[PDB]
Amino acid sequence: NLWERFCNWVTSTDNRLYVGWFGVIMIPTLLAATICFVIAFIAAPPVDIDGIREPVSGSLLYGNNIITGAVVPSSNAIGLHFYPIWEAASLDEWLYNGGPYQLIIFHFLLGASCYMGRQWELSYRLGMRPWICVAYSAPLASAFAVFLIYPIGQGSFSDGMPLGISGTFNFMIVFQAEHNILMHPFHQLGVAGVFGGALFCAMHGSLVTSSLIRETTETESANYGYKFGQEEETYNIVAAHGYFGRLIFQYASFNNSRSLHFFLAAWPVVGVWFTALGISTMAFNLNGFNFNHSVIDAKGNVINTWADIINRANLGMEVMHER
Amino acid sequence: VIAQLTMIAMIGIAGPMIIFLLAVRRGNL
Amino acid sequence: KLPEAYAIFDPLVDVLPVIPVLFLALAFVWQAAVGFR
Amino acid sequence: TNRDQESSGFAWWAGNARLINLSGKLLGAHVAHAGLIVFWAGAMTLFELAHFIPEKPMYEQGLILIPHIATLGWGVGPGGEVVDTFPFFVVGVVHLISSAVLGFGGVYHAIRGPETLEEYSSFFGYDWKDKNKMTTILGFHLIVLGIGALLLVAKAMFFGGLYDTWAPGGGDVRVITNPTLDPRVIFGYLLKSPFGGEGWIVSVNNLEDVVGGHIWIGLICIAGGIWHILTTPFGWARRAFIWSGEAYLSYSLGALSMMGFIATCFVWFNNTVYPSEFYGPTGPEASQAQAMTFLIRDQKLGKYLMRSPTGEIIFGGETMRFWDFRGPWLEPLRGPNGLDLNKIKNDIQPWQERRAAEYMTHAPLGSLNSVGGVATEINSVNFVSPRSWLATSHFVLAFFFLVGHLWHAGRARAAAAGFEKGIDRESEPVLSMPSLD
Amino acid sequence: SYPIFTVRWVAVHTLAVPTIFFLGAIAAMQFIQR
Amino acid sequence: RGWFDILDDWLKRDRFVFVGWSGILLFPCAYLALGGWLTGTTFVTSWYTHGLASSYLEGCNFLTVAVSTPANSMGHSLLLLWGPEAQGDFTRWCQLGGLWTFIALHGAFGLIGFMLRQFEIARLVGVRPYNAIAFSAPIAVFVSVFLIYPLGQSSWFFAPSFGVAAIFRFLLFFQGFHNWTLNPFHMMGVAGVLGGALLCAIHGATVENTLFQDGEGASTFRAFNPTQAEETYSMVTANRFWSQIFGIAFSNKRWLHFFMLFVPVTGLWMSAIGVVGLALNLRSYDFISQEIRAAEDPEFETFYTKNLLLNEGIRAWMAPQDQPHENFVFPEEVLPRGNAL
Amino acid sequence: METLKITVYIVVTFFVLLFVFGFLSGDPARNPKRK
Amino acid sequence: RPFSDIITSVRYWVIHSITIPALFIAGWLFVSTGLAYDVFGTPRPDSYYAQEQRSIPLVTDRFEAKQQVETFLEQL
Amino acid sequence: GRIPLWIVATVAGMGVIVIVGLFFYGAYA
Amino acid sequence: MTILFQLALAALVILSFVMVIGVPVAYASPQDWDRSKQLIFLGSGLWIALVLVVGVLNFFV
Ligand code: CLA
Ligand code: CLA
Ligand code: CLA
Ligand code: CLA
Ligand code: CLA
Ligand SMILES: CC1=C(/C=C/C(C)=C/C=C/C(C)=C/C=C/C=C(C)/C=C/C=C(C)/C=C/C2=C(C)CCCC2(C)C)C(C)(C)CCC1
Ligand SMILES: CC1=C(/C=C/C(C)=C/C=C/C(C)=C/C=C/C=C(C)/C=C/C=C(C)/C=C/C2=C(C)CCCC2(C)C)C(C)(C)CCC1
Ligand SMILES: CC1=C(/C=C/C(C)=C/C=C/C(C)=C/C=C/C=C(C)/C=C/C=C(C)/C=C/C2=C(C)CCCC2(C)C)C(C)(C)CCC1
Ligand SMILES: CC1=C(/C=C/C(C)=C/C=C/C(C)=C/C=C/C=C(C)/C=C/C=C(C)/C=C/C2=C(C)CCCC2(C)C)C(C)(C)CCC1
Ligand SMILES: [Cl-]
Ligand SMILES: [Fe+2]
Repeated sequence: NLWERFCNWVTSTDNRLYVGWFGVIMIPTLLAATICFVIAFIAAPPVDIDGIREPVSGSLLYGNNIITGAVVPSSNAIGLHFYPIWEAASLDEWLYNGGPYQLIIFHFLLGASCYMGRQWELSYRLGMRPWICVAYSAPLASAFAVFLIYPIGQGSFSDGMPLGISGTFNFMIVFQAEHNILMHPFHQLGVAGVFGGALFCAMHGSLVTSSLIRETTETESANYGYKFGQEEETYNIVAAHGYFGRLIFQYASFNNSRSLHFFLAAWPVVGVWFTALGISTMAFNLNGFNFNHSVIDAKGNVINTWADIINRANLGMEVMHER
Repeated sequence: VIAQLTMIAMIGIAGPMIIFLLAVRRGNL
Repeated sequence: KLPEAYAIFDPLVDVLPVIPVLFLALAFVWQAAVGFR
Repeated sequence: TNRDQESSGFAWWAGNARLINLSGKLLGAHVAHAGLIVFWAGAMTLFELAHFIPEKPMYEQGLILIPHIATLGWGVGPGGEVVDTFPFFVVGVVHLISSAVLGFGGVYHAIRGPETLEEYSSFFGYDWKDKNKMTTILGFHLIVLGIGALLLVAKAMFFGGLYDTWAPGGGDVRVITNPTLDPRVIFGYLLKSPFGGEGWIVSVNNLEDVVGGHIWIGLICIAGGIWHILTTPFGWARRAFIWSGEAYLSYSLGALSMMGFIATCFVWFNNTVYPSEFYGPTGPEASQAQAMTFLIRDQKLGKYLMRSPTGEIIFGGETMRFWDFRGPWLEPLRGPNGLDLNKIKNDIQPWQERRAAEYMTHAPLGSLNSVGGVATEINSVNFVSPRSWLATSHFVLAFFFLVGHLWHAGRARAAAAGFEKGIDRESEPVLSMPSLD
Repeated sequence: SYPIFTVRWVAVHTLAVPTIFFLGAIAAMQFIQR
Repeated sequence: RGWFDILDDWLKRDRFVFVGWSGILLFPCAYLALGGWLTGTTFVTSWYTHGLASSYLEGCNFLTVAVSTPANSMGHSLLLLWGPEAQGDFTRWCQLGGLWTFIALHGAFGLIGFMLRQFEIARLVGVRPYNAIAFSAPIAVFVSVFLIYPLGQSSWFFAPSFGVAAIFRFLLFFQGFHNWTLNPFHMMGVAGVLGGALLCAIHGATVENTLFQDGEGASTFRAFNPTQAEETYSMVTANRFWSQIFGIAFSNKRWLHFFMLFVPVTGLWMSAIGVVGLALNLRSYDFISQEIRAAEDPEFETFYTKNLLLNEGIRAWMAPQDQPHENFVFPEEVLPRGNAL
Repeated sequence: METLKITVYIVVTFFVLLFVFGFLSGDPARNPKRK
Repeated sequence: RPFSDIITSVRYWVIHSITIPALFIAGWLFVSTGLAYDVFGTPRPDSYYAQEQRSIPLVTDRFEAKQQVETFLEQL
Repeated sequence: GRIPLWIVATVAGMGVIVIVGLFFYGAYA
Repeated sequence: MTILFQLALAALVILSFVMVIGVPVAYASPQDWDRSKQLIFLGSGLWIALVLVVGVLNFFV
């Protein structure tokens, strides 16, 4: 019947892009968010993100370039209220109060959650092990933290991250002002995760590239030494392990390819998990370490540290981003 | 204070004391 | 504070909530005793 | 027996996965872990009690378990004042002793007890694929949970009552005589929007609705337990779910992750079942209390009011994002169109002003080394609100349990289908598919 | 059989002797009246 | 044979720690840089150069200790222990910030020694030296940030100090004074680092989830043999998965691993070029058209203008204590505030 | 505004029902191995 | 030569039960005597400032910075 | 004869924990 | 009876330490296990009795 044929098409592995049931949610929500984002980034009117009726213009047609353009977060007067198009008296009122931001972020968060589900679904249909979606849960948690969890903790979607480049930088600076994220150990774990992920990416790439088995000449690219779907390994892992064991010491080098690739997956995913949780916990104002006036001399005079310089900079940000 | 450190050292020995006694007696550890 | 008869057990009460964490550590000790077999 | 990699297939770091088809040892692990939970409850209660100053507010002293006992009305009086501290000691001691008993049982079943229960008994021996036995155990536990909910109901209705912060005068321990048994209100809470101004079940604001909802949930859990004892899963349920131990674990992990997020929002927003006398003010509560105190001062010398997106008279400034806040110290001063200026000029009580000042000082703002105030504050006050600790900890736990749900649900599906150990080289499913292009 | 004083010994001890010296110094700093 | 061949044979013997010819440069310089950092963060103050406490002996913790830069009046002096500033006095040398130049110079030559070690071990083992090529990017970052940037500026004082919170101060200084987030070279660096982390996670997860079943154990790590000839995971299945999930997928494993080399190395090199630009205050501080529009129109407000306001606040509120040699006295009225605009 | 609300509600309900009944329609059997 | 095989021997623990506490005590006495303050020039908690004036002794000359530090240290 | 390796690991871990806890105790004092 | 109750609580603590450190080492070492089983039974009964005695003596202080 019609439903069985529809189910066979939805779960078909022969489609060029897999759909699945997570995809029947993912495709309309992501398409809606994408179309609304492109239209808002090009041509949205200024948004009164505060309530002081001093709007912030974010679109290209109102005087922004690619760097300074953004989709401005919804108004502080909205707060955490659900603000669809039909809850505004007019479309111009909806645009003025930052409704496009809410539409885009809600469709995007739903679509990206279903993207994670779709990754699981295709891994199940192909007979794969299922944990690519677990690795994807770290950037997804980061997106949830900056778009949903931090507004919930602060009590307004005006505190979500703006959908732009300079808006992102504004979000970072104001967050450091109010929460001292640099001194938060979860963000330090996140920096360790991304710096280590870049390091281990460059390292694994350079060690595999270093130990490629000679299949070509100097007049051809080495990439043609590999054929798609060949049974034999294209590089010598023993040579790479011998190099890396001599580079530091023997037991700092993986001899197991599966352990090595698990470490490659695990380090940045755990780090980004912790930095997403750091944003989500500073949402409830559990802030980074506050080491103000932690060194006092015998006469009671405060001896400044580097943390006090950081505090002076944070105070400078704080007095500027208000009113 | 000395009492709190003494008590926590006593408990944190008591755990490994179970492990050591079972290793000596060749039990089902 | 504690009831006044329960006065010499304040250090013991002070170290009581730490104990479950040690259980986790104890597992590794046990796993080190058998060589992580 | 099955305590290594060669016999079991699992490494030491997955060694608890050796317990899957070993019912007696698995029961021992569960009972010992329950002993750990009860031990933490009792020991943390005794630790909090030992440093407890009953005169100071609880939220100034870093307490999270004593406020749970005080919310049940044990040891407290009018205004949240502590009139006795012995019930806290009783709760902690009984939990500690019961944890000794549970630890004894868990250690016994893990070491000395039979490794499998299917030989020793048919009532306790279970198979993971036995759907009827799984529903029977689920029914038993549902009856137990319903009895626990009715125990909360019996505490509220027949034994002293609960602490009602909405009681006039500043809150008091009240006996719930008329619970809201109307299913319209209860399932309207269930059907309310989770967004701002509505807030879903987090927005329950009176203990009558709390007790009525717990009567409903106790009866529903008992009825579902009886239903699962007396029935077997239907064809759609058998075709829909994976029936194995890891699958059941993953279902519970998803449920617990959702419950953790709900509890985070409950302790962050709700000041009814988490009264501000014990847990401190909420973020919205502290901001509105600052606005109220500043208005009172500035009038004592019109500068703090606006007109809201829908027409109500609300406080001005950034606190306008928190205009949906409702509190016992504030609702006497709110008329039909919002906050009436005449009620804040000649109708306020001293207790409301004292609450507003205390809540203005103790805003839920703090650092990880437990320093209060904003991030740009000197290390002067040592205070982070219990609401912040509970909300942050349970968000972290709820997220990690969502991750665990994804892990175990994927692994349960892959293991049921039979490719959890990898792709068969002799028959790779992609190789039999036609190429995409 | 195995020799004692090798390059590995030198590397270990150049990392380990000042480590213990500095740890003792830092503990003595922990017991300084601020 | 000769003494050179005997020494070369001894230097390249298989031991627990390979030495090599490059070890003669690497091990003393790396040891001195690490030991100088530990010594400075344990014992050495920053009181006479910065007016800061920066050691464990003064009561700082692990986050707030730093070997701070020399005072701005030192200029770009090498600050040798035997030089004309310290004149052999070790105590004065520590008080004047000589440990900073000690660590920076020994760390630079240690990084050179480590890259030479990568070349030497690659030559002996018989592999191509792509690990040294990849290590050129952290060296470019270190040279641009710790050497070229202070050499462009007035003194070593404006280089980053070797500490956690000092590095955080360096980040906030670059935001406030350089608008470093707006710089496209820093944006390419951020893209390189975050894309490298993405590639690391996604390649590890893809390999772990497309493994061939090579053993009956549920833990799949023991089913890999290092001397085996077959690949341990299905590239065809991985390609199919990412083709149907994302649209595109790697089909060449060698190109995949070269791309993993390429992305973070290129990002770090672009960020180093941007820092070289910032050494001469050649900032991407502003967009001229937006400044002209804001000057004409007082109601024109974007996130870029708000960021410029935040930078002005950072500069004015941090400059008197961050640059105490300038003797900045900013009265409270000239300090930028949000309620003053 | 209200006709838009009804249209959005109908579309959202249609896709959510597709999701729910699709995962109810024997999804564990849709795998290249067992069943 | 295996690290486990030597740290599990008795001679190692005799030698290092001698040597490790001596180094720990040497570091402890380096700090607790006050010799670290004299060696590295780190001010004591009572020697950050002068008797009454509150001025940070920043060095402002390059070639006479040693004399400026000595002049400040001569004021307390 | 030979000390078991797990005993050395446990006592080294406990010494590490005591050192770290002393550093945090001094951080609070 | 402050001295009696404090002595009872101290005996409860010592017996709890013996049972904590002795019940698993007897459960996991099954040689000559009849004597271990009767010792565990006596220890459990004495521990329950000590809990009851400590509770009533707390009520009697
Ligand atoms: C909440 C934590 C918890 C619990 C309850 C368990 C429970 C269990 N694990 Mg386990 N495990 C854990 C955490 C936990 N694990 C962690 C964190 C790891 C990772 C290191 C492991 C790794 C692991 C492996 C690798 C294996 C187990 C196995 C087992 C089972 C048999 C253990 C056994 O025979 O002990 C043997 C050990 C002893 C007898 C030593 C003594 C231990 C006792 C119980 C200490 C009790 C202390 C306590 C204070 C005493 C109170 C008594 C008093 C109340 C009277 C058992 C049910 C095994 C299994 O599956 O069996 C088939 C197995 O092979 N576990
Ligand atoms: C009620 C919850 C629950 C239960 C019963 C299980 C049960 C199981 N899990 Mg699972 N898991 C859970 C939640 C749960 N999980 C959550 C929330 C996550 C997400 C983080 C995971 C992620 C996970 C993975 C990734 C894996 C399992 C695996 C397993 C199996 C073997 C576990 C084992 O031996 O661990 C042994 C225990 C340890 C090695 C201890 C680890 C130490 C933790 C990570 C650090 C704790 C830090 C602590 C909270 C705070 C700091 C303490 C301080 C001392 C530093 C077992 C069936 C394995 C599996 O699939 O086997 C089939 C496996 O590979 N789990
Ligand atoms: C999850 C809980 C749980 C479960 C399912 C079991 C299950 C089992 N236990 Mg076990 N046990 C437990 C907890 C549990 N135990 C605890 C906590 C202890 C320590 C006191 C013990 C100590 C223990 C011993 C010493 C022995 C068993 C034995 C057995 C087996 C036979 C039981 C029987 O014939 O009793 C029939 C049923 C009864 C006698 C009814 C008991 C009613 C109890 C006492 C009152 C409960 C009140 C209330 C419902 C509980 C509220 C608790 C709440 C606060 C959490 C069976 C597999 C025996 C065994 O395996 O032999 C081979 C055996 O010798 N158990
Ligand atoms: C811990 C609690 C628990 C658990 C695990 C189960 C488990 C089960 N029950 Mg069950 N049940 C319970 C409590 C529980 N029951 C109680 C308390 C009652 C009494 C009211 C019942 C009454 C009951 C009946 C009458 C039936 C079951 C059935 C089933 C089986 C199929 C489940 C299923 O597909 O539902 C999953 C739910 C759906 C598919 C419905 C759609 C849900 C939508 C898509 C999600 C909406 C929720 C959303 C997240 C928002 C949450 C709030 C929202 C309500 C506003 C399964 C074994 C069935 C069965 O096989 O009987 C033997 C069956 O017919 N149960
Ligand atoms: C791999 C070895 C190595 C390398 C490359 C360096 C490199 C450096 N060290 Mg260094 N150092 C080392 C090992 C090393 N060190 C060791 C092992 C120690 C501990 C003993 C030190 C202790 C140390 C201190 C205490 C200081 C340095 C400093 C320096 C820097 C400046 C050195 C300088 O100006 O003299 C350059 C000298 C030469 C290059 C010698 C060249 C020899 C020629 C070619 C041979 C001919 C000379 C002739 C025979 C002599 C005639 C003299 C006659 C006319 C009087 C430089 C980066 C200074 C610094 O960092 O300043 C901040 C500083 O103060 N070092
Ligand atoms: C209530 C109370 C009590 C009880 C108690 C208990 C219950 C206990 C138990 C306890 C325990 C249960 C303990 C344990 C401990 C443990 C430990 C202390 C451990 C540690 C560990 C470590 C140190 C580790 C190490 C390692 C390894 C081995 C391997 C790898 C590497 C490392 C390093 C990680 C008593 C009777 C007193 C009295 C009354 C009160
Ligand atoms: C299976 C196993 C395991 C685990 C185990 C467990 C987890 C157990 C538990 C256990 C438990 C869970 C225990 C508990 C105990 C307790 C007790 C023994 C208690 C006691 C108490 C007392 C004696 C009290 C006292 C008092 C009073 C009365 C009042 C106030 C004061 C005081 C506190 C003094 C492991 C991982 C290791 C490994 C593998 C095997
Ligand atoms: C106490 C209380 C209350 C009440 C409450 C209630 C009455 C509750 C209930 C609740 C409920 C009544 C809930 C429910 C839930 C449900 C859920 C959560 C579901 C889930 C589902 C699922 C998970 C499914 C899945 C699926 C699909 C989607 C398709 C196919 C496949 C499968 C089967 C997987 C109130 C608020 C008034 C107040 C306060 C207190
Ligand atoms: C500058 C100088 C010098 C040099 C010296 C040296 C070379 C020294 C060394 C030093 C050293 C060589 C030191 C050491 C230190 C160390 C320490 C202080 C450590 C600590 C540790 C800790 C604290 C631990 C940690 C850990 C880890 C990392 C991981 C896990 C966790 C834990 C926490 C356990 C000379 C006279 C030649 C010349 C002139 C100048
Ligand atoms: Cl701003
Ligand atoms: Fe790879």
